[PDB]
Amino acid sequence: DISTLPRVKVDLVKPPFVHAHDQVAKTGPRVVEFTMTIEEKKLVIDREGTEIHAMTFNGSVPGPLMVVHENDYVELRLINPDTNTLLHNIDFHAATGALGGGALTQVNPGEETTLRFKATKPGVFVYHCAPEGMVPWHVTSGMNGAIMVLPRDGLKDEKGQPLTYDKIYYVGEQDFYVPKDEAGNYKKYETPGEAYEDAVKAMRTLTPTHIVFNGAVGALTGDHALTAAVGERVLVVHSQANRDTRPHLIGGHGDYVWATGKFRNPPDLDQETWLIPGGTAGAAFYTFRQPGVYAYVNHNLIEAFELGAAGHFKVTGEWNDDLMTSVVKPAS
Amino acid sequence: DISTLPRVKVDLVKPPFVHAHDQVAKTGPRVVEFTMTIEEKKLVIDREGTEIHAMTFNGSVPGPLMVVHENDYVELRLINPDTNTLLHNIDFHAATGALGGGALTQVNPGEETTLRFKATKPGVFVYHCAPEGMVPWHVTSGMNGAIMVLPRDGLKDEKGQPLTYDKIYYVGEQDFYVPKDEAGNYKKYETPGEAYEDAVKAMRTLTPTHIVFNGAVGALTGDHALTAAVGERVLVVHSQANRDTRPHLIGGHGDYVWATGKFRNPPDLDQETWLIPGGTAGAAFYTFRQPGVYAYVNHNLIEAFELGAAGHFKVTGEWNDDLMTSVVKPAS
Amino acid sequence: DISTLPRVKVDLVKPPFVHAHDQVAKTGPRVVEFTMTIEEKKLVIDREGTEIHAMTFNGSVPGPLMVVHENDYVELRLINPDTNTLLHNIDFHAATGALGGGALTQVNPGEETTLRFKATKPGVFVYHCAPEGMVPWHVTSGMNGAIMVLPRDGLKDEKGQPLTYDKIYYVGEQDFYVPKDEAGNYKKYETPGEAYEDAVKAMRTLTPTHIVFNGAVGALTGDHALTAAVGERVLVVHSQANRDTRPHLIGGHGDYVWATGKFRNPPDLDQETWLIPGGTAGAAFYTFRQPGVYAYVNHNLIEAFELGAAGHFKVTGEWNDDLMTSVVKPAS
Ligand SMILES: O=N[O-]
Ligand SMILES: O=N[O-]
Ligand SMILES: O=N[O-]
Ligand SMILES: O=N[O-]
Ligand SMILES: O=N[O-]
Ligand SMILES: O=N[O-]
Ligand SMILES: O=N[O-]
Ligand SMILES: O=N[O-]
Ligand SMILES: O=N[O-]
Ligand SMILES: O=N[O-]
Ligand SMILES: O=N[O-]
Ligand SMILES: O=N[O-]
Ligand SMILES: O=N[O-]
Ligand SMILES: O=N[O-]
Ligand SMILES: O=N[O-]
Ligand SMILES: O=N[O-]
Ligand SMILES: O=N[O-]
Ligand SMILES: O=N[O-]
Ligand SMILES: [Cu+2]
Ligand SMILES: [Cu+2]
Ligand SMILES: [Cu+2]
Ligand SMILES: [Cu+2]
Ligand SMILES: [Cu+2]
Ligand SMILES: [Cu+2]
Repeated sequence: DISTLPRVKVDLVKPPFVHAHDQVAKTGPRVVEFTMTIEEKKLVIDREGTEIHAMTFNGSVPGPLMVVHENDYVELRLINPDTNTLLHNIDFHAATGALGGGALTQVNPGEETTLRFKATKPGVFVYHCAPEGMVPWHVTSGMNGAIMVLPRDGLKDEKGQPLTYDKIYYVGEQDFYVPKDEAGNYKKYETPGEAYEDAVKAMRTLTPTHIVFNGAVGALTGDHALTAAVGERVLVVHSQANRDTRPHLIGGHGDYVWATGKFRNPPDLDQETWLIPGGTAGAAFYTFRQPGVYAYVNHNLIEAFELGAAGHFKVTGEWNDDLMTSVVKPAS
Repeated sequence: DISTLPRVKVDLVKPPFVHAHDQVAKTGPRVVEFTMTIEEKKLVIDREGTEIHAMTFNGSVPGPLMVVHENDYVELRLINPDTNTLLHNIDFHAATGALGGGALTQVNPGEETTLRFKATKPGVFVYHCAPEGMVPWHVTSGMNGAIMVLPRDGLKDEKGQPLTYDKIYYVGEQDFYVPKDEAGNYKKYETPGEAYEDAVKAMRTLTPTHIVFNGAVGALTGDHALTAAVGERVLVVHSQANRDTRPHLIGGHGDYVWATGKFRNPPDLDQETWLIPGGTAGAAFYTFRQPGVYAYVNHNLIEAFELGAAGHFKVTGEWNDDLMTSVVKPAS
Repeated sequence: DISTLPRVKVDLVKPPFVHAHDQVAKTGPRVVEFTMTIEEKKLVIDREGTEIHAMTFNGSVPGPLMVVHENDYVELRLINPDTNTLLHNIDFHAATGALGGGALTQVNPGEETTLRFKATKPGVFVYHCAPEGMVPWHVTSGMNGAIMVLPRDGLKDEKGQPLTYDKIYYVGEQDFYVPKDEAGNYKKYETPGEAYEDAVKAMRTLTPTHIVFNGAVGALTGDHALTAAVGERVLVVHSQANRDTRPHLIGGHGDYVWATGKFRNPPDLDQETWLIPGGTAGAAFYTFRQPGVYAYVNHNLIEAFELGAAGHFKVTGEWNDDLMTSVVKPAS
């Protein structure tokens, strides 16, 4: 009887940060309430000033990470304001039935809807927009995110012992297909609808023009680098709603990795690089052992360093010479 | 002594259906006899009427699924009628030696051959044509299928308890590379041999023009949608002989998945999407919990919705509001 | 106290062969000393005489396989002679900190450096060059290899019983992006630096022109085919520093496979084909059961047979008719 369950309202935060939550459930099953507003907006995606008409959940690419526990109910109020121009909906890979909620959430500009589903399977899962006839266009314009459904007793290692993270980040990786004129210059459009047939043609090449973390080349660098300290346990959730990726922490490892993101399976240990298939979210747990700058990349290094799929961690603490040292510094 | 073993003759059926078989072996080891006839035929692959010269086992793309048990012998009579124009053969990834049988099965038009091999490893496996010097051309013209070698005691879950399916379907996914003229229009040819050098050039782009299930855009829709009922346990075998794919059931999950298709390994649990590498068959087990239409796709959504890699399930039964419900239907 | 540990100097050998080592460690932890010299050289990569300016560790593509045990220290002397023109460095995915050693190993022509790191995680791992601003160019010009860190008690199967190999080979798979003029002819350059902007443009297509094993189309064929005997246990280490691959032994299997190469995980059993993600090394163990020629390929068969990613094994011994036999040889 759902009306007897506690309700809790969560305010979402912008990626790569994640809203507050408990790893081990401190209550019984709850109805967890979320609100997202759809925003179509112009986004500058690279250093050259290339602009696209992005389609977003809550103003960001990716959409925010939602966190619940196994056998909670998720109740999402989805708002499509009349300042938008397109029909949108939402499909949760975490959910069972009705195209993951897609069939029940079709909202025209000026409409809203509220969907409830039971989170029956633990793991990280993609969510994305999926309107009839225009699915890849919405998804590859940025309209995707992820949801984490934790086991009620938190994460476990391959021997079933508790794994507790100190920090959690969400990296959403996005393949964009910006249309090009004859010479290879990127085209510009006044509205999302103008771009449609050119977008379809660009998509059919299967060759992205940009592949980015958190919505732009360089978004997770500088003042926006991810941070940690030596000794901290970090969980990095990574999603790709459309195309395969192969994350790698340069200078580190994935100590425990759920590459296809489903926590009832034992983690893979000591990964250098792992494959997250398009349409999947994965999670990797690492304990930092050395300070300094780390690069977190898609390890197709062209996709990383030429197309944009690279971010940074900045890690503070003590250097350990037993793990690595320069014996003879570069010299003639 | 093989002559003392029972022989059983199996008549194959057209994909996505599968010939009758027992999950748990009701006899000792047998010699299982199959016959396939090679057919080169014109195939219309999309809604626009694009035609290719397909190269098929038994008239279909994919070729039919063959089902045996571990330590059966498979005896295949392979016929290449004199109405064909090309040399063909067959390579079974299930088999050991002689290029998977490829070295022993080279048949010119007007010839036949009979190969026997022992099915020593349990799993789903690709089979495909592989003639010297023209391997990818035959395979990417449709000349591939799969064989399932069941354990003698049937399938097991991650804890070694029996898993029994009520229905089984075979989805063969095919990447086609249709040659294009200068402006991007698909070319037509009178015979398979005319297309050869143009086919090689189209293949070398590594960019398929079409990616389809069961031989055509829309083949597993409408009257040809896959069917099931709420509560039924369905095994979906999926093969890709040349290129990676990432299957996803829209509105469902892979409850138990052997993504690389080999049943001595424990299944992965609760998959949203899984990667089947090119040259592999995989299998996913799901119990339907909600009625309605489901889409089964390659979750590179461009490959799905623009290039053709999407089919439907139509599921009958009772709707469960505890799993999902519309709380507030789309409204102003 | 590292100064009290034994030191052992290893001389590396050319791929696909591997330097001598013990599977089960016969000593306590050691400092293992290696020397590599960087060589920029012209390489002919295909039958047509296409030449590139390759960037190599120790004169080969891939660089040599280094073999140590878990909790050894690796001390690498890296030499960049003044006959080279570029700055190089080395990143070990096996190592922890400083971009895998990349931040500490930047050597101009005429310089050398010595790096030490502790091999804390068992597995096969990529190493590659990674200079600031030119990472994918160096890697896709051939500047990558692998290192194997064995458990001190050798390899184990899925039940923890010893697995011992009789022979070990290293297959390095390389994606090249040779720039093309307007008509599609490959361009030639006097020096590595001349090619830079054309190389970047060719890389951004994400479409390799060649994909090769051991540095050239046909390199592992003929007199350079890999060899084994019926009954031998062979470990094949395979690396791809930039792009996914899907190895397959034509006529065989992967009996035990670590597709992402990390030995604390149980192996996958009975694989037909497995996916090694770009930026990863994997390892597959097979016992040969039949004599003859086998082809070892990337099972995107276009990449294999058109772009170059195919090699051969030649296996001697006795034919077993119980596993496979021609019942009726091809006839009218
Ligand atoms: O700014 N609207 O796409
Ligand atoms: O946009 N309706 O709340
Ligand atoms: O789905 N493309 O990796
Ligand atoms: O092809 N996926 O990077
Ligand atoms: O080790 N980074 O490519
Ligand atoms: O899907 N389990 O990582
Ligand atoms: O119809 N023969 O390709
Ligand atoms: O085609 N010979 O039976
Ligand atoms: O092999 N291409 O996914
Ligand atoms: O690249 N395979 O979809
Ligand atoms: O959830 N289907 O893309
Ligand atoms: O290959 N086992 O899914
Ligand atoms: O031969 N030097 O690139
Ligand atoms: O190149 N210095 O030894
Ligand atoms: O990273 N390309 O398979
Ligand atoms: O896309 N990797 O072959
Ligand atoms: O079975 N070789 O493609
Ligand atoms: O990464 N273990 O194969
Ligand atoms: Cu949308
Ligand atoms: Cu989806
Ligand atoms: Cu054929
Ligand atoms: Cu094959
Ligand atoms: Cu270099
Ligand atoms: Cu790397």
